[PDB]
Amino acid sequence: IDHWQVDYTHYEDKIILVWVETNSGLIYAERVKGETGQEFRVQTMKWYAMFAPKSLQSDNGPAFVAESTQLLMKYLGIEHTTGIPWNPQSQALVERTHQTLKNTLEKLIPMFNAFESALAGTLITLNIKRKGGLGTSPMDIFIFNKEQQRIQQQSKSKQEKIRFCYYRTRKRGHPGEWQGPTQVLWGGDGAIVVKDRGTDRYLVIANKDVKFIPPPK
Amino acid sequence: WIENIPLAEEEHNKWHQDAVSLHLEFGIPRTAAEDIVQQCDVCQIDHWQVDYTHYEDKIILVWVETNSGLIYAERVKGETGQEFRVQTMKWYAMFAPKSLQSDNGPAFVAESTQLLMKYLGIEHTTGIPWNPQSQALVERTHQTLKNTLEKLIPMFNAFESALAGTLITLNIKRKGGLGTSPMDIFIFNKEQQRIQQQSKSKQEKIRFCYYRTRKRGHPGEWQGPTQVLWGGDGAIVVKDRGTDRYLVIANKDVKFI
Amino acid sequence: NIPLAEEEHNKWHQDAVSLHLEFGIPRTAAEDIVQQCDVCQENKKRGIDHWQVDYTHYEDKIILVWVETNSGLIYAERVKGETGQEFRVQTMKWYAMFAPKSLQSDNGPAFVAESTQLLMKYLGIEHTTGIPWNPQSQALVERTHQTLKNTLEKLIPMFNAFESALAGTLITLNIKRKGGLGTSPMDIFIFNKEQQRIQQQSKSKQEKIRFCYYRTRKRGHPGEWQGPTQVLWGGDGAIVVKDRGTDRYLVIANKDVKFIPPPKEI
Amino acid sequence: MFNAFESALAGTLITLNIKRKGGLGTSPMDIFIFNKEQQRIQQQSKSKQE
Amino acid sequence: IENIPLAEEEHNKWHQDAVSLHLEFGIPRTAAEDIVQQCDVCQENKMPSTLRGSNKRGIDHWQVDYTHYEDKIILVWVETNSGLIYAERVKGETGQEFRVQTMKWYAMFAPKSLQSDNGPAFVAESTQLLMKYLGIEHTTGIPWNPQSQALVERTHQTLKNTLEKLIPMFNAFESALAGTLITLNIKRKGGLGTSPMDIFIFNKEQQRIQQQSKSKQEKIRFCYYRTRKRGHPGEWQGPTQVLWGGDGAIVVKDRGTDRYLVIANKDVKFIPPPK
Amino acid sequence: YRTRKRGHPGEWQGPTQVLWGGDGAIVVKDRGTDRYLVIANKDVKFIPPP
Amino acid sequence: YRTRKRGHPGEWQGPTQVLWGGDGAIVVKDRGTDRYLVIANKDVKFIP
DNA sequence: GCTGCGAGATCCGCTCCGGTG
DNA sequence: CACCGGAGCGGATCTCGCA
DNA sequence: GCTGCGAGATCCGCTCCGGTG
DNA sequence: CACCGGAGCGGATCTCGCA
Repeated sequence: IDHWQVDYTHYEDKIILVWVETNSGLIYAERVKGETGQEFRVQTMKWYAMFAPKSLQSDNGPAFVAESTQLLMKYLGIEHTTGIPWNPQSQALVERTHQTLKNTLEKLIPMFNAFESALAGTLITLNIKRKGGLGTSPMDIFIFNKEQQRIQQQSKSKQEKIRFCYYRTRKRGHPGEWQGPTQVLWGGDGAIVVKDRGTDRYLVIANKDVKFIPPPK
Repeated sequence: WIENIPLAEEEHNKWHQDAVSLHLEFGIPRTAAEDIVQQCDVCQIDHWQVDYTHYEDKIILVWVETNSGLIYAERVKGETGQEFRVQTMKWYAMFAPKSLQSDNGPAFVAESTQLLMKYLGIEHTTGIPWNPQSQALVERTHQTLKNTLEKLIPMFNAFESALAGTLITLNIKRKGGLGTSPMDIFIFNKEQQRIQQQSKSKQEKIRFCYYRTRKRGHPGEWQGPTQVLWGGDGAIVVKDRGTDRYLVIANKDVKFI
Repeated sequence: NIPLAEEEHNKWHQDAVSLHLEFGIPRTAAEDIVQQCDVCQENKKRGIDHWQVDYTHYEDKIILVWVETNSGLIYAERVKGETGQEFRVQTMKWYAMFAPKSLQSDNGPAFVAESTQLLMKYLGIEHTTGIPWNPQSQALVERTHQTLKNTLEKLIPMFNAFESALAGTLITLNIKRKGGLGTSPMDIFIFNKEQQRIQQQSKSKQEKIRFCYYRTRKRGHPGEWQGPTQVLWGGDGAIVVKDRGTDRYLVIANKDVKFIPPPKEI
Repeated sequence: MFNAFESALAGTLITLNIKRKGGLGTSPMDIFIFNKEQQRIQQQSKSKQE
Repeated sequence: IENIPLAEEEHNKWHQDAVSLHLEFGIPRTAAEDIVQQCDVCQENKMPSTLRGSNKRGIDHWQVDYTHYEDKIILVWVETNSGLIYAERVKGETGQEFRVQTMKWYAMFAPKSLQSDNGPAFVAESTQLLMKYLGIEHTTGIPWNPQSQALVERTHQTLKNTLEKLIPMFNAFESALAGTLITLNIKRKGGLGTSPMDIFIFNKEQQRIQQQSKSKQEKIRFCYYRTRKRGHPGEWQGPTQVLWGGDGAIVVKDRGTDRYLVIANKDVKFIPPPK
Repeated sequence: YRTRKRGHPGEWQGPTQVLWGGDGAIVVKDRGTDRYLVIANKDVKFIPPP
Repeated sequence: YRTRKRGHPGEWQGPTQVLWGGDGAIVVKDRGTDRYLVIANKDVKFIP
């Protein structure tokens, strides 16, 4: 949630700053006069007015790696990662979004006078008009995700009781030594969710490999 | 410290509250407070109970709460059914009770009164009070209210004013233990019940969401829908229907619906 | 958390209630920070609880109407006449079942009454008599009277007693009236009261502080005692205090300090 | 504080939609998200309801 | 208790101690002491009699100071735990000479931390970098407080006395200083008649880290703990390892306090090991 | 080792065998009171067993 | 591989051989100063 | 055939009273 | 009913710095 | 985030050995 | 045979003066 990728693109000699959300696919775009760091900072101010982002991804563009831009965006309070496009997970979505937005601009620039109006209409079509599954638009999905990330859920999680348990790792059917104990993140059927103490990664383990620790009596 | 000692003397003369109560209210030593009390020869869930009483040829309707010990009193001309209906409508409007205890008095056994409580949605119980815990508190409040009315009648012009001040003293300033007045316990109970109401209401959601797995950094196709059972930091827990075991998927790879 | 809240305030300039609700700092501390900050004071004083009194006449019945500014909680009761003693009884019942912090009222005879003001000081709550000037208060109180009149006219026929009808209208306006995320005036009144009380509990219990005079040694000659300041971190043998002149953390041997109780004048 | 008047008005919009709020911290943007959330669930069946 | 305002007025006028006022007007002495605390003149003129302490610390935590004997600069190095000392004369207190002496010192022994006063050689940035270069913590004591280095001051006094007693027996002042080092390192023995050098050697043998590293194979058990107030305990707060098990008590660490703590075996329940 | 006594670190108090060694603190047996206490490493003076 | 400064990750570096493998991290040689460096697995992109 | 002592401040030992199991 | 601090009372104990 | 201690000298408490009634 | 110092052993306690 709130993970975004930034990639510069040119359409009809007009720079379009595209913001893509990896999970819900929600898209925002706007005509950009130039790739300058100050203009990108202004666009990020407007986009932070629009939304409530938590994470951001981009390539090694000079405007993105500018020290002033980094300072301003950490003043906003967001983590930054930059590098050569390497992850197909988000790269395929980014490429599909770029192709679809170019096609929709090509479709909608004749009917609309201003290019800004045309790109706004394309954003409308991609975010609200386009639907998937039971008819859920990317903007609907993003709104629901934003609603689901509010405090009173982790408040209930804090209210809930937690238990202790052992765990072992099986390799080729050979059980390992019992490790832990660690917190049971959430109890299930046949298996539970825990975290490895060494690699600090969420792990699921079968209940047969779980030694539930009795609570105090 | 010393700036509050004569002041505390003064409101003790006004109101005759408890030594430890004024101790915690004003930061004044409890030994001094108990010397003040001894020197003062004047002094020396939403469950409710009612017992009529007589004082100076004036019937006073008294509400006694079981857990917090909160009380409410008001002068009533008589024990008539319609009069008690008026005071009990005011009572229900101005508080938020859940259950009520009452004896077999005619104003309580009255069919129209019982219909009024049922219309307002409160549970009305009529019968002889048998619980020693309830009876001891009831008699303590009765004796204390009569004593405090005897204390406060000379200063106050109005008899209703005397009852109002007595209620102030008994429910606002009179505190015990950690200095939590019965009004404070009542407020705490009300806020807690609101807390449980909202917490359970957000509890019955149990929503559903999509998910996908990661292989060597390559994307996996979206899977689901599956119930949203638990959500941690950076990832949530989802059910793999194929293998009948749970998965942990990062937030960026979970489509909530 | 308090210094970071002060930084957030001097950066963004939100309200004291805000700074409280995010950073968890005491409401009194947040209000003190707001007062100290010149930006919030140059352009725009009511605490958690502030009350306004405007009498109304509905169906030729005098009703004492109480309205609160911030949360908006209200209270009403029919009064036989406009006599100062009757308003004194009604106000003392109001104080019996409420815990006000400050009060504002018009130029009514009861509000101006010398005995009423003496009783108000007897209770020990701030009071102002004059024409209300705050646009927030004016709009809220006018809306409250209009809504109360509508509710009375809407609800009186179904209830036998006029006092019962007033009681039902109070129900509808206090507990049944609800908006936003499920916020009612009485809910938020209970809520702000509970933060207030937990703040006094924390301030009274958790903090154990000492103040001290200090001095500096130059060429072996003890200096003149200055301050006093607050012992920020107490330790065996030496203490850590802030010098007001330099605003710097300093370490002084215990042989050059005198221990003082914090409250001093306060 | 801000370099551009556009940035100033953007910040005012941010703080009025988020930072200024009331009650339990109910800002206008939060309650707009809330009533949109209520509207969408019934709008899903509004296709049949219409 | 009603005469407290008059007692405060008398205190403001005359400013006598709380004991006399308590014995005179029959007021609890706590109230009178609080009156003295909240007053001004007595607060300004009271004296801070405190005991403080010394930084004995652990093994290999030393401090040093210079010596002014016969208009000759001498460096004396003092141990705190065992009690060993060592000394050598140097022409001056320059930073480079101090660095050379410290390097010889660290060649001879294996220290861990060093304490010193505000002397320019000790405070020099190059000396601090060199101390960091050898991975040794250097802390500077508060200025104009010789009681911090009272250990080296006491050793200074003893060494000056021994020089007075031994100087005419040798040709060289350096030889006499070495003889005094022998006197105070091998001959000066008390209690069990064991030399500070022997104490230092035994400390090094115990501090040998191979045994400490290999002791990890011992069985480790977990348990809870609670705090007792007026005989009334609290909840069983937090699972922690049994660091050691003794007769009637164990050793546990509280993550809340981040320090070691002891609980009697009565308030301890043993967690069975995996089986 | 030394205890708090009247105030601050006190005078050295008797010989007693160390029970176990940790990082920054050890455990000793109090002869006077017959209770186990925790003492920081700043106030301990290790001695050979005889 | 990339290094983290005050919690901020740096630009990716390489390609370089994997020197010594551990638990949750890898050891790599710095091409500039010619020294081995330890990098967490989250800051390393394995080249297949 | 002469000569260190006492205000001042915390801590503690303690004893009736208290909560406390 | 036994038990431990709580508060009050009383005594025990520390450095310091005066000439 | 920091910090008075120990050589030296008599006296005494004491425990087996002594004189001692 | 009990009793008290006698002598030896061990510990308790005092000022001082170093920087």
